[PDB]
Amino acid sequence: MTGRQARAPLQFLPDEARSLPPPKLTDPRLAYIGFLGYCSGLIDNAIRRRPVLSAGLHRQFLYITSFVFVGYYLLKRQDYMYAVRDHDMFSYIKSHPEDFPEKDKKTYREVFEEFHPVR
Amino acid sequence: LQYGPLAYILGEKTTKKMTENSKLITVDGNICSGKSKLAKEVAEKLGLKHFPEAGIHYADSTTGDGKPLPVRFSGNCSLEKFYDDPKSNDGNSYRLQAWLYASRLLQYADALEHLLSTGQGVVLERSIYSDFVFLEAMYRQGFIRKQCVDHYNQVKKVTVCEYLPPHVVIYVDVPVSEVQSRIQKKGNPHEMKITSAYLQDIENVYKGTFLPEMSEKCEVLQYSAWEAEDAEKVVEDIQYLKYDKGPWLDQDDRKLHNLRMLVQDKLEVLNYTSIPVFLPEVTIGAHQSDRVFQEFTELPGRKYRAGYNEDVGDKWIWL
Amino acid sequence: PFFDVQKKLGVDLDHWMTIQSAEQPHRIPARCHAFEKEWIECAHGIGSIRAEK
Amino acid sequence: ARQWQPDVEWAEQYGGAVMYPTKETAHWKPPPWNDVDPP
Amino acid sequence: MSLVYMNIMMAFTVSLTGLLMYRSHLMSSLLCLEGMMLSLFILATLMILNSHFTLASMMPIILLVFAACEAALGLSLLVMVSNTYGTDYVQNLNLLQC
Amino acid sequence: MLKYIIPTMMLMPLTWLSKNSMIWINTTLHSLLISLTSLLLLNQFGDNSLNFSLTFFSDSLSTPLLILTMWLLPLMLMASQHHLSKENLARKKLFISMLILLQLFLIMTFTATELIFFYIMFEATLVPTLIIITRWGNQTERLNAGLYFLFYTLAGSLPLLVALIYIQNTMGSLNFLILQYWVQPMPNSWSNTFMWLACMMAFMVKMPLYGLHLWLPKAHVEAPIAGSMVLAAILLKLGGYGMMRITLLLNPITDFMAYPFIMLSLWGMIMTSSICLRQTDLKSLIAYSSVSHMALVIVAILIQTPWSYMGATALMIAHGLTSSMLFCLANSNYERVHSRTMILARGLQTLLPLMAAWWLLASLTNLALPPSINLIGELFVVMSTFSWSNITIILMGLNMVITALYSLYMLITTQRGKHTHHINNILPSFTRENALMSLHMLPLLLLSLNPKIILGPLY
Amino acid sequence: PTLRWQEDPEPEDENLYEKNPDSHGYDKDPAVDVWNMRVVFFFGFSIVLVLGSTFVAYLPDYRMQEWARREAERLVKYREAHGLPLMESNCFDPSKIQLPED
Amino acid sequence: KFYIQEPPHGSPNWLKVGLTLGTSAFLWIYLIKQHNEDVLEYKRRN
Amino acid sequence: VVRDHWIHVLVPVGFVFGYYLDRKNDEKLAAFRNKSLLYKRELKPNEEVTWK
Amino acid sequence: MNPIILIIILMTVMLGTIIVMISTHWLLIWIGFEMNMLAIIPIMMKKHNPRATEASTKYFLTQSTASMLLMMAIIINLMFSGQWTVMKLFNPMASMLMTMALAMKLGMAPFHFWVPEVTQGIPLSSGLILLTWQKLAPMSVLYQILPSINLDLILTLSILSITIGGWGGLNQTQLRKIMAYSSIAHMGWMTAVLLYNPTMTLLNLIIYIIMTSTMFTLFMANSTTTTLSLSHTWNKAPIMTILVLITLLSMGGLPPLSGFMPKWMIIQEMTKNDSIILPTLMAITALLNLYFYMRLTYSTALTMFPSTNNMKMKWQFPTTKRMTLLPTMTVLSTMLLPLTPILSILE
Amino acid sequence: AKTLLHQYWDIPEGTECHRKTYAATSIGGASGLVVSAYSVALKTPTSFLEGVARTGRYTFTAAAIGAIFGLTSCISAQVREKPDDPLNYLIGGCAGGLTLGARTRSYGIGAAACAYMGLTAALVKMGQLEGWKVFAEPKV
Repeated sequence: MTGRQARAPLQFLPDEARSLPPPKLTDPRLAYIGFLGYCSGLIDNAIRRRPVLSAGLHRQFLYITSFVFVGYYLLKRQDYMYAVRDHDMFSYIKSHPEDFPEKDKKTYREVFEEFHPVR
Repeated sequence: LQYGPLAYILGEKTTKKMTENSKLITVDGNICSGKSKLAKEVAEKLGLKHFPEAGIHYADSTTGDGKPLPVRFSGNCSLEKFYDDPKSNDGNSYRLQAWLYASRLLQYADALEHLLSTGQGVVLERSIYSDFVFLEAMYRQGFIRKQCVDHYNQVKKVTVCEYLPPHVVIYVDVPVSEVQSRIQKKGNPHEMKITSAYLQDIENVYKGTFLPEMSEKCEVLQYSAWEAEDAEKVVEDIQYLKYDKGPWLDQDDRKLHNLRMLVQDKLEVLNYTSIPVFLPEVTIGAHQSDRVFQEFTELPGRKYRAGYNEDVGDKWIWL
Repeated sequence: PFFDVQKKLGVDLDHWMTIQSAEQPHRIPARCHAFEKEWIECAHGIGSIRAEK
Repeated sequence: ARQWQPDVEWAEQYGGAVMYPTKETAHWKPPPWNDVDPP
Repeated sequence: MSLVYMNIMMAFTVSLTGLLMYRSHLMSSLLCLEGMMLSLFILATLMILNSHFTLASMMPIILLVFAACEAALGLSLLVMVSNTYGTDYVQNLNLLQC
Repeated sequence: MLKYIIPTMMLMPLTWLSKNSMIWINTTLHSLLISLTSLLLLNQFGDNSLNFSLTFFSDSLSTPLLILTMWLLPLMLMASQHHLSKENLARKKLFISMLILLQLFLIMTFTATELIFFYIMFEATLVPTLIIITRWGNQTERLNAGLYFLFYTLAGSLPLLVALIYIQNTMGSLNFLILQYWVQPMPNSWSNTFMWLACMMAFMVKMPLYGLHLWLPKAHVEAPIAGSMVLAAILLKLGGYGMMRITLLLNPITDFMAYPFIMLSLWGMIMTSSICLRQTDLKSLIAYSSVSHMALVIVAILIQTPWSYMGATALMIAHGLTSSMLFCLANSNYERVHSRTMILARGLQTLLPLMAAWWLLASLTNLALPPSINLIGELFVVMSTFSWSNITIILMGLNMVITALYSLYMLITTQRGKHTHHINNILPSFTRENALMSLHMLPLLLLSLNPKIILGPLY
Repeated sequence: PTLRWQEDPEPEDENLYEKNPDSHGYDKDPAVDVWNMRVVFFFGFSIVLVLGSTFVAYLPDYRMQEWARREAERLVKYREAHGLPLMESNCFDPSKIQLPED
Repeated sequence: KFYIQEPPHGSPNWLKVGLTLGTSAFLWIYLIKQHNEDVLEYKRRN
Repeated sequence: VVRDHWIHVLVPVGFVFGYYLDRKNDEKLAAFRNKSLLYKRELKPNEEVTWK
Repeated sequence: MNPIILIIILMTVMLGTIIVMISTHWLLIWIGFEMNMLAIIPIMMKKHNPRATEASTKYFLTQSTASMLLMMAIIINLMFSGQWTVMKLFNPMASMLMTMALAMKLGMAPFHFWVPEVTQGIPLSSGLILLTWQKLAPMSVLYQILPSINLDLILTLSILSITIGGWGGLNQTQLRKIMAYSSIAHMGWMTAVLLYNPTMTLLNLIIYIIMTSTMFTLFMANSTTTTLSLSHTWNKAPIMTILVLITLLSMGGLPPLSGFMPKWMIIQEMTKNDSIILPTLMAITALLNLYFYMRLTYSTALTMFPSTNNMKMKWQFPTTKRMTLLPTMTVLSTMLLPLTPILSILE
Repeated sequence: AKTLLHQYWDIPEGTECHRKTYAATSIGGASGLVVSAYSVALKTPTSFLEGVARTGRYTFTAAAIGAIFGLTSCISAQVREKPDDPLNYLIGGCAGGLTLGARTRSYGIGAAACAYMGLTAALVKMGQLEGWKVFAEPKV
């Protein structure tokens, strides 16, 4: 799926994404990203033979900061993409009444089915 | 990481630490004859450093602490058992030989790095070419099956063919009876139990195969037996010569940069030691390797990158 | 991906070799000029399938 | 130590250039370990 | 349909088969690739001439300069292959097997 | 259910930053506390299920299996020393953390709302078991066993994903209520038949049935005790759990198309009970016993009676306990004598006087002793299948006769009659092994007092 | 002229007795073996098994059984005191049904 | 002490660790200020 | 008592955290508070709640 | 091989891929492929063995005839409706020749006979850069010309690529030929989706490039060409073992590990059409191409082969390379299961 | 190719017989020519008369599989008088597999080819009968 108003620069997030609410701090996805950064720092201390859980706390803090920052911007991009998908979908629902009719909600007083008993 | 490619770009070159003091001189003599005398004399006179003889525990002595590790970790060589009984069924000639090959290769890499880094020039003793002479002679006497000699030939074809040869080789020629008189004036009983035909085959391989395969590359100085304790003659022969053979006449910078990158990070040197061809004398089982590596990590200095190691220091691992 | 730094920087490096009916060096036409002008002005803001139909 | 470990001949099967030798694939010699062909 | 286009595309397929099936030589294969280059050059140039499509007359000259330096690279590789051997056969490349 | 997910995570770095010779006590104590907290779940009432999110929810089928998982963890984590107590600290911590992660994916799998999530956590359960049995298999064909395990369970389990995606995008979401409350009958076409065969055949691979059962015995005789007990109990009863959940769809065509699987399951139940009567390799008898009882479970699931589903879940839980315990006694005898055979380790009535009681009581819970849960399950399956047809009860009772025969032969072979008087290394029974036996048996008897828990949805 | 191995002659059978005669199940540390025995028989039986028996011995009426008893008692008393037969069939009222015709 | 040919690292440098801590504190302060200005923009626009 | 040995406090506090977050999810999913057709009485006696 | 010259040549590889991505004109597409070839030849032959010479020869002949076939397709396109735009073509013959040119360019099963040979006789850095960039850059061009492709072309080449890259691959003990056959299988998996939703193709490209970077970094940390060397790297260091374990099991595509997000999302947006037999065939072949990963893992880190000594000597010297980016790429390549709604990062 | 598989599926099945066997010989001959072209392009059997021998052998075996498949399809459709069930093509694929094993002169290969060719022929029958769009909607 492509443009969708192909003026469209490279544009990592438009100004229209500042209308939807931004992702909160300590949302569980960025907490999972922080845990993944801490596991990255632990295993980085494990690749070289420096001791684990020590001697790299500035690298631990750098990894956590870098992953949480990048994941924050990617989550804002995710929210923008889902918002524009729903906006385009409901615009197409409103723009064409013919193909999407009201279905007759026949209640179960008059809807017949087969039965097929398991004896 | 002290040297890198960015050092080669920002820092100027690798040429201007040359020449006419910085050189590879290599004393090669027969066993219990080519010894610390002439090597330490040219190290005193010429103004040039002296690496020691490549012992068994040179890897123990080149990094960390200077105490030699016990034989469960630096072996299992047992040179005393080789000079006592060189016909065992456990296999103690070739394990000793491949350990000496690793030792000679490590100390030759150290000397090549110290030559390419600032000089000032290095002497070596009983180098890698004398090591394949040792193997060929030990197969002449019939201690090793021929398949394992083929294995060593494969290791020698893989490893040596990326380096540069030494500049000059100071050879010492000593006959058999003088070596036997020296080794029976010395007094080490394990060396008293040596035989003489093995010494004879060392001399015959070390003359007939070695010197034509030098082929005036690694220009030779074949001195006599009593031509020791003679500083002026060897220093005057070294100063009064000029070089034609060998690849050392032009590199110019790029090959020396490749060598300085290769010799640092010494696991690059040691990537080609264990090939393997599964060598039924040599290959350690799984369980022995497990308990030996675990008890090796039980040592206080050896475990987990001794620049960071606790219980010795360093009080800066950030709280 | 079809990145559009081409459009973001505002540099017309690849929009003159591309199609007919552009600005030729001397202001001269092509052989089938007006046919492409009408075809492009037919299929300008169209999503390339009902542009076919 | 009562746990089985693979022997020499269990790793001899992981030799040569191919895994399954047939009547036509015997000449696949293993490659040189230096990746340097001799001149 | 400009009949000369038919025989020039025929010549393209001829040069393509001459590139693909080839015996015991690499210089002839590279020379047939050069002929295929000439075919593409002539075909695109007759198109640009008959269509009066003047601003994109860079296709023939740039096509040919780029594929000419391709041919130069191929000649250097052929010289390296004949340097590490005696000849330059399709034979004796049998090492580095599939 | 998050109150059960997150302390399973938190019990993992416990094992790392607990010190030497203290990882054991902390992990055992805290997993037993998790078992009490797990037993606090049992709230489920009447009309609905209970929803611990739009992500987690518990049917009353999932409750006793979940308590079984969080009860079988500490029992195993104590069961798996003396064959790795001499190994390294790092490898020991890796093994214990691997069992904790396997518990985590099993809880993920048993409280799976969505069938897509169920499939992902199904093969997430599949992942660590290969690593466990291959790294600590203690025999020479553990490679063959783990590899057959892997490719059988994937290559059966894999088009199930395609069928679940097709149901996902032809009927909306895959919550079990909105898969329920909406499910329409699917007529006798051929594409519906292949969708049924994909789903049911994936779980047929997982149970296993007779044509696909050599999957199992290598993965039990060539595996450590932890992988063996978790593999048998929780993985086979998880497969049965999954079939119970997914069989709510495809209502009419199971009568048309479900006859040959009933057939292969019955005749292979008889042939499997016959093959585990004459074998050596003491570990393998319980493996083929498990194949026989889960073929009985498969007959019980594919016939669609509420009596059959109650008997099915009772048979699942009782056989999980019995087969896990009997694996553990087999490992105890293997630690006594490094044999794995059966005709060698004779005697053991004179020596080890207390172990006879556990052998006898486990063999009687395998015998279908009548107040026990095993006979409750087998009895309701026999009632439902005699309602299915008046003629198939011959195979059920013949299974009953041969099951009693091989189980009691397994009793009176190893532990009856004469020590071979050249053994002279066996020590008296430790407190650890008998603590494990008492942790197995006593929940089974206390459920035999009150089995209103383990009867499933149709109580 | 070959051995193909170099490792230890293996194993030594670890008799866990003969250094601790008062030993519980696992290895030769004296204190933590006692702590393991104490924690498995206290926090595995004395607080798990018996308290679990009291917890699932009685709890709210699981799957609505005794409520169903009492509601059925009241409803059978009602439907017997008011003439109509208990459990009239056709649980959905045929006033509220619409059959497709023929 | 204890080390022939003293290790090239382990002895702590003082430019790289300060550079990493400085850029990490800068990156945290930047993302916090970005998030607060985004929340205030969302409440201004809605 | 805490810093003496802090290892045994880990999973009970983890369970208390999980229980707290399940109550937080239940407060988040508090639609249909009195909109069921079956469990629907008038709000009483004091303040605004029937389950939390 | 001065570092300035290497920086220049890598910058030209970057520039060739950028000119492939960025232009709206066919001449710069051809120039980008051609400059990418001319620059990627001297990343090979960084040594001077005849292996690298013959490998660069084979790669040059196949790559160059693919470039000439591309130029033929573009000149047929200008024989028909005449403009140099990167859009829907106007001949099934021209799209046929162009998809066959790009199929030779990035490897399909009638065309893959250069891939294991050229990856055998080169070092690991050259194999890394050729796999990543040479399978990245023409995917952009296929992404741009996707609305005008005959389906039988793409789909026959994709099915055949997956099954031949599976079947060829159960018989190699070399590392590089295993990785090359895995590359062929992933080219097939990306190509089969391309007419249905190309977001899956670009996301599968990202995942495969991160996986291949982790694989070749774990082989750059310790110079190995055969699995026996992998067992000796079991003996020298334990963390390389478990990371070869996890990255091999993520190449296999197992659900809790992050190699399942490419396959399963492809299954989703393949079966929201009415294609079902093609997903089950492709995914049974995805069961097939896991076996050589699994025997690789059994060689490395699950059983333990007996190791030669001089590891006793290698223990004193720690692995003092620099890794390109090993731990970040490892945890991003293997622990990225629950971030599947980063699918929509891409539009 | 598409035109001759359309010639095969143009016939009512049903019975308009030996048109079916002629089209099936065409299918088998085309497939054998494909396989022979690749197997002479990648092997070079040295020499050319042996290449003609290998091409004639492969084409004759594949055409024999096709011919006997079509004959027993026709015979099963005439006997059972039911153009619906795929069991007729099951018998067809098994007959083709047994004649494959007769040509290669190995009985286990013939049994396995019976099983798999019967299953795949029944699957192709059911795909044409119920209607399964292979390879493409290509829409959504």
